[PDB]
Amino acid sequence: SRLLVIGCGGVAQVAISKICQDSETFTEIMIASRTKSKCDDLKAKLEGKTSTKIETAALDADKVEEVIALIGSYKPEAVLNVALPYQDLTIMDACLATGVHYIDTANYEAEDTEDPEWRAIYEKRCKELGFTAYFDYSWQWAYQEKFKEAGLTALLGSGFDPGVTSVFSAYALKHYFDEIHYIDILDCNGGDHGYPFATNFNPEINLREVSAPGSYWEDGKWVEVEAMSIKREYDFPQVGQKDMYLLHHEEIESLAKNIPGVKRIRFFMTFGQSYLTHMKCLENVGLLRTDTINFIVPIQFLKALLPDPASLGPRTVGKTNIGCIFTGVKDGVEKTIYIYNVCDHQECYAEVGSQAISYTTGVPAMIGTKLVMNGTWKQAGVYNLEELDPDPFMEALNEYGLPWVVVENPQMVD
Amino acid sequence: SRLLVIGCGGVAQVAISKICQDSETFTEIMIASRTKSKCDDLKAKLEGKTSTKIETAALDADKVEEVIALIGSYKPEAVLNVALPYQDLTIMDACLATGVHYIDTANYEAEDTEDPEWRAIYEKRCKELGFTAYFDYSWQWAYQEKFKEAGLTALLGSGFDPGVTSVFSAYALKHYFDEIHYIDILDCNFNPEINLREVSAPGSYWEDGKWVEVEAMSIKREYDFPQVGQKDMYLLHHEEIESLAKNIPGVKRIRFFMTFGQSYLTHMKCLENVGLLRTDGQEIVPIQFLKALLGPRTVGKTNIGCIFTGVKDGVEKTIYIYNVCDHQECYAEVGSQAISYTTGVPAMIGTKLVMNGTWKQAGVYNLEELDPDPFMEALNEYGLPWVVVENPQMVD
Ligand SMILES: NC(=O)C1=CN([C@@H]2O[C@H](COP(=O)(O)OP(=O)(O)OC[C@H]3O[C@@H](n4cnc5c(N)ncnc54)[C@H](OP(=O)(O)O)[C@@H]3O)[C@@H](O)[C@H]2O)C=CC1
Ligand SMILES: NC(=O)C1=CN([C@@H]2O[C@H](COP(=O)(O)OP(=O)(O)OC[C@H]3O[C@@H](n4cnc5c(N)ncnc54)[C@H](OP(=O)(O)O)[C@@H]3O)[C@@H](O)[C@H]2O)C=CC1
Repeated sequence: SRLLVIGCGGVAQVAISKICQDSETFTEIMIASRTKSKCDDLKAKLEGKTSTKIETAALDADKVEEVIALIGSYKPEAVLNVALPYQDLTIMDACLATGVHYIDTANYEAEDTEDPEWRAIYEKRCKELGFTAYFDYSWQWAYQEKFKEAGLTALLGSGFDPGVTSVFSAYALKHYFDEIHYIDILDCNGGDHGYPFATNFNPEINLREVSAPGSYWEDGKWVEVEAMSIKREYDFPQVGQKDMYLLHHEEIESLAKNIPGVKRIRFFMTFGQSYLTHMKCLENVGLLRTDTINFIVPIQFLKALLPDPASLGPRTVGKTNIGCIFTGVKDGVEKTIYIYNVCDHQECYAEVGSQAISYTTGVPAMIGTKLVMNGTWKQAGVYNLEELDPDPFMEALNEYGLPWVVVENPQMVD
Repeated sequence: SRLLVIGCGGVAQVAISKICQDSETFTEIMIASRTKSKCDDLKAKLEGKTSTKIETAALDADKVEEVIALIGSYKPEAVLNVALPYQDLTIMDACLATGVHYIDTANYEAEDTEDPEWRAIYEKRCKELGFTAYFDYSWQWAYQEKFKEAGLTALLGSGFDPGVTSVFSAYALKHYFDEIHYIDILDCNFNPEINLREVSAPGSYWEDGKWVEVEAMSIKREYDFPQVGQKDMYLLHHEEIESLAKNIPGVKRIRFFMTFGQSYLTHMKCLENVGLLRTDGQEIVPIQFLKALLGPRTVGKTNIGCIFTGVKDGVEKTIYIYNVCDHQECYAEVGSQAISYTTGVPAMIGTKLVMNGTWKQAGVYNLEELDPDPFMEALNEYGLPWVVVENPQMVD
């Protein structure tokens, strides 16, 4: 009934709104983030439409002392981290210090990738496991023992992917298969903002997607490849044929560990050709580069010229479809299942005033938070969603805005 | 034997390089431009490989007295203008004042196209002639009588196009035809404002004593370029159409086409989409932020030439004269782009021919008015060998 939410961007705004819709679970919330004015505007926008009591504060979640002081002052039962993944460990340390629960949506990656202690563990991992993405669960899983000892719950990656995709996996394994062997996670965004080119997020993340090496997991080994070197096509329910490429994703790591006997796990994402050409163009004229220069570094000078940051929410027309195709065995017989959710952009902006990218992450975040606090998912330790009972989550998904679909004998990627 | 060179960008870098390779004609040269640092780096980079004595200076060729004081001080026999077209009139004035010769590569375009008295001249022209390009020869042709009286030579547009494309025309008229009727000029392949107006300015050509202006890039064609292949072409307006229509007797139609790769046309369309070509911290204009951004990675070839259709001994005849230059043999020789190379060499030849006596004629001239022969032998000699095709393939 008393919750502290850290961060106040797109995801947070959806998660906070859905939270105020279930005011009987959440009687009081505190919205703290780097720029307090964002917290205040959201409070303004929400106050009067909910019975939930909303307080706000400025907070630099990169400083644990500042985070601890806050928990100490507001006294919450849990902390929902909807800030950046850079703050994961700091917020987790404070939760342990003050004995409150932790929920987030993205795993940890250092903000400064030149930090000596971070490189040493990172480089060692690049040599041992085989994949070189800057983020992974190693740092957060390491809290397993201290959290279990403090009787604290740490629910990790509770958005859509990661998050729901793991809930889909657990659900599939509990009701449809005896053993899952192949998991292909397909993320499709078929929305049209109306502009020739525009970015939904921090424009440097877009650069990370198309340029970072892509990787997957196959029979106990990570497999890394040249960025965007694996292409495919799929006819997405309610959207259509879309070109999709294999990228690396957080959940592949937890899934490979938690789904017994699993043989291969891949994650693909859609990329329209105009978008792809628009961005090898921008990176060719070096407009995405970070090399500071004078006299302003460019990538964010571009951020200035591009369309309003978040004012694509009212403009965007289209749909997203994120799901998973499972191949496994039930009663000694091969079986394929596809579970997905189709989210419509304009329904998202009409309801909470955001795009579907924020919506599909925000809603699962609140549900993950609800189940932890209401007791359903309160277990000491650090957890990824596939390790918990999927049932109450799948119900909350139907109840709170993200109904799902299950298809037996679907169309395969290959 | 003594020359003042104004400007020190790409073209100038090539030109001076070529100039120093012929030190028996050019004993000492002076390299002066806005930023003296480049003049010095170029000077260090060359001297020791040449016996030509090299001096350098800072000069804002926009102020006429500063130019005159430099000419009076350095006492050169001629001035090669390889700065921007904005400095043409300023430099020609100094040349006339001090009695020295003049050579440039592009004709005049005012730097501030909003300046009142310029526009009055400009618009009057737009109404009479029919073409609206900001640049034209009228300004410089006006100097004809004064230069002739001072016994001075002003050679206009001595690059590839204009320039060599005009030498090709004079050559074709002298050796291959009795009369040229159709001239089609074909140019095949770091300033986005030049590229931007290149793809957006109205296109125009000349036909039967009249100019015809059309929608920008509304006219497309394709041609299989010798040594390069099939490429896409669009009709653009170009300087030499004006001089040729005046100087090629009986010519009936003159057109200019330029190639535009699909890869380039989209890059251009992408940049215009994210608003990087716009013109408007809250004190910046986009297109100039873009210039701040940008040798061996570049691979390819250029092919610039002209297709003439005419009459010789009462029979229609077609001729194709062109030059093929490859980017790296020129970057391996003088360290530059093929665009600067194909303009740099013509810039020197005209200068050499003007002051060694070959082309010294009092007055203002475009290249088609002079004997093309010494210029082409020179083109073969200094790096830009040409080709002649009888019965080549047409356009249309
Ligand atoms: N499938 C999934 O599950 C996905 C999950 N996500 C996750 O959700 C988060 C995205 O939120 P997103 O909508 O892009 O959020 P935004 O980038 O708009 O989030 C902005 C909020 O983070 C706050 N913040 C950042 N740094 C700090 C700090 N040091 N201290 C306190 N607050 C801070 C910001 O402060 P300020 O307002 O001043 O900038 C801001 O309010 C991501 O970290 C990402 O990992 C994203 C995509 C997919
Ligand atoms: N085929 C052809 O016939 C072609 C012709 N051209 C011609 O070549 C010239 C192009 O030179 P380009 O290679 O593009 O040159 P650049 O754009 O690199 O020329 C730069 C030089 O111009 C000098 N400059 C500019 N303004 C002044 C001034 N007011 N006073 C003194 N110096 C000045 C610059 O000084 P600084 O470096 O300090 O700015 C610099 O050295 C043009 O005039 C154009 O007409 C262009 C393309 C091909």
